[PDB]
Amino acid sequence: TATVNKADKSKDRTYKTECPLEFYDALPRVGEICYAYEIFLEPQFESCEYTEHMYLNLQTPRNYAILLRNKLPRLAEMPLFSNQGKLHVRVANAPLEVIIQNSEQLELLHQFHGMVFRDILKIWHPFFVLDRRSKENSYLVVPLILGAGEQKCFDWELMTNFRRLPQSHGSNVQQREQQPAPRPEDFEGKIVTQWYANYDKPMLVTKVHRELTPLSYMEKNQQDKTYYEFTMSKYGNRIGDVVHKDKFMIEVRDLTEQLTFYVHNRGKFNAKSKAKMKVILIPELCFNFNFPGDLWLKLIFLPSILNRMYFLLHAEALRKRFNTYLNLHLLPFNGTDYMPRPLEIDYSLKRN
Amino acid sequence: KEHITPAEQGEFLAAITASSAADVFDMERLEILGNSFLKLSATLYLASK
Amino acid sequence: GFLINHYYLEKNLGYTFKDRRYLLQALTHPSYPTNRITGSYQELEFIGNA
Amino acid sequence: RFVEGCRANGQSFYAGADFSSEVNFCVGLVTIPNKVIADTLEALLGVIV
Repeated sequence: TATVNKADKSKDRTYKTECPLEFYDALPRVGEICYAYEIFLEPQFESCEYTEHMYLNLQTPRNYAILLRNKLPRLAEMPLFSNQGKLHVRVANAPLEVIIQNSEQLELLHQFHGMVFRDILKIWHPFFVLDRRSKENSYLVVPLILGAGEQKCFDWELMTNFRRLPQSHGSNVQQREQQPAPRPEDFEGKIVTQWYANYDKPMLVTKVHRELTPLSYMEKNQQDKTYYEFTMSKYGNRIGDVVHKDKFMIEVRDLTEQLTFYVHNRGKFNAKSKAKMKVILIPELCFNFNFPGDLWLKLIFLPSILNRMYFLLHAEALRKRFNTYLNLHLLPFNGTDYMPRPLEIDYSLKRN
Repeated sequence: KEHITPAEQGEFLAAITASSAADVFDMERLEILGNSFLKLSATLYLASK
Repeated sequence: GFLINHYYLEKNLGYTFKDRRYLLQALTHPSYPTNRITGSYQELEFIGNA
Repeated sequence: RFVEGCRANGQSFYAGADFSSEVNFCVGLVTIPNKVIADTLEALLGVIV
């Protein structure tokens, strides 16, 4: 009846958000059954020279999962958009049922879960703290490795090794003589960063060129220039010199900084031009983590998957709630045997 | 009833997500049909009552 | 609602208050608009000086 | 030291703009325009239809 409020048409309000009931109090506990849901990322783009690394690595069976006290419901296939092309994501409907029987094991799990965010994804903030209250939005992320047979088990060794990413540090020549010589096997499929340059960002080594070696001419645009003298001309004042001048070489590809892969990265990239600046790096001068590349790649997207999963669970809760209200739940289509269909790109939208 | 179809979870996800969150899918297309339905149902209810 | 870290301030001062409104008044600079329940510090300051 | 910093920040400006505006998420709060809230109901009706 009051006529007053027909003046302010564009008001807004503040709201207390809540997590899906599944995500609430989902913290695993010792001596209790916990469920892990493997994450599978199916690239759709065709293999080519430029996108070879992503395609090959993302299809590796070294995936991770999400650990919860509660059983999750079936979740629809999910589209994601990387620089290499579209990505299809699905969550295993069959949980991997495990139980934790040692407090320290849980501690290691949580420590790795913290580490990935704190360092690998760099989502940390100075005021963040590891949560142990087992309350809203309390679930863990654990890597998985093939165990006995087709069954997969927790990557205990990777976690206990990588509690916190080691700090990348260089070495002068004097400490470089007696340092053990690098082995190609120690680098293949690993994660490496170049400490001599100001480039402190992690990046991946694709393949090692054993046949290649320093002092060799550039294959393009620098047939008068070699790796040795060119690296000198660039950062000799920073490296000093190079040892093992004859040993193997490594070929690396940088990792995208983006974390939001929802919207197609529409744009012109000039694949030939961007790939023209081929980079081959001296194994010794680049700090070498022991982390596997494929898991790092599959963890790059983790925030987007987690976010979408959030609202997917919300939507599922609404779906079940409505279907129950209308008494349509008992229908075979909506029964326990529901098979969610893949999400569909709304191509009609301007940004698709 | 033979043409009934399940209420897809992705459809509800599109409904819940707004346009502010720059997602690949949004709510407007479902919102238009919902608006028409709401107007129709309101009209019919009021007239019957 | 205004004596946040009340315990901390009392520990630093070295006294424990039974009635806190006096401390609130003491900490009430005149410019502060919201406080309605007490006058500014000036009244207390006048006696405290002497 | 944190509560001291809090009072100092307030000492600059209490009455007006909410200083939480850029950190609302940390406490699970969010502000939404009324338009979006109205639209989502209609979208749900549309999908159910």
